[PDB]
Amino acid sequence: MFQQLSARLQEAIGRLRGRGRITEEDLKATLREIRRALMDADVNLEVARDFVERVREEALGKQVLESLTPAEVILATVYEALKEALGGEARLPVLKDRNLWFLVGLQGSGKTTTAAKLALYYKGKGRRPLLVAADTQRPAAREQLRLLGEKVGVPVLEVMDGESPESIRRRVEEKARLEARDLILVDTAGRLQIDEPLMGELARLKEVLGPDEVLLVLDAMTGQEALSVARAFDEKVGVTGLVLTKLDGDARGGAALSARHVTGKPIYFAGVSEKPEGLEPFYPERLAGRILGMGD
Ligand SMILES: [Cl-]
Ligand SMILES: [Cl-]
Ligand SMILES: [Mn+2]
Repeated sequence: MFQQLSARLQEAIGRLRGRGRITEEDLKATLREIRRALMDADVNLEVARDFVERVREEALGKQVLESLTPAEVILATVYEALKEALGGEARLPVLKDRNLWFLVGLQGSGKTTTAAKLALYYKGKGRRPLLVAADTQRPAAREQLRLLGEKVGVPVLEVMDGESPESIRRRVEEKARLEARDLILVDTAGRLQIDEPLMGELARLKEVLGPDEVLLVLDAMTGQEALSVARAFDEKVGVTGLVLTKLDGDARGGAALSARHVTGKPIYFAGVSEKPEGLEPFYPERLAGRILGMGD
């Protein structure tokens, strides 16, 4: 993702090289070019205007009009604004002695494989995770998680067809006690579309299990729809953080750049490949650098 935006931002910066000091009108032209690059990447007008305004303020504060290398000043201020847009500092869910987290999202989001990859990540960090396959309607969805848990070496409790939330809670508590589990990852039902009956189920399960995090998994390649999905889950269930999958796919890029501003939720993890280790903690500064051609 973000190949076109990357090329357009780098080109806007590059057009400032080899010209000496620039004028106020030159600076305004570059700012318009940056806003256009963002909007072509499907960033909305409000988000893009705010971004450019931050670039303008910071560049003026760094003396851009007096610099012999204004391209470098713009590079630095775009880098900071991108790093800010994407979340600022890297963030992860808080671990306490015991933890129960939901994963929520649509079928095509990579939610179930994300649950397994998260479990593997945390097992490698010394946690003792339990996966819970919580689709009370679809046995195949539960079996998919069983098999992935087997592959990553993490136990899986599967709910029963039509099992009540209270029964799920009892069985999860029992297994977690017998197996000394300290991180419970509940993979909730995935559907192709949002559904009143489904949202009512997720909200009820949340009341009964009391998760401390609700992680919404979104396929980043779905564009502005991902922010609409995020709004629906946050309104009907309540979300604490995001996981963006398929960030390596061919797509424009603005969900990720538009998420802090629009949703107020941190992006915790990024899916950057299909390998079992392809899910990594999200680092806003490293994505910002890579968009601008810096680093790896
Ligand atoms: Cl479906
Ligand atoms: Cl999605
Ligand atoms: Mn209720």
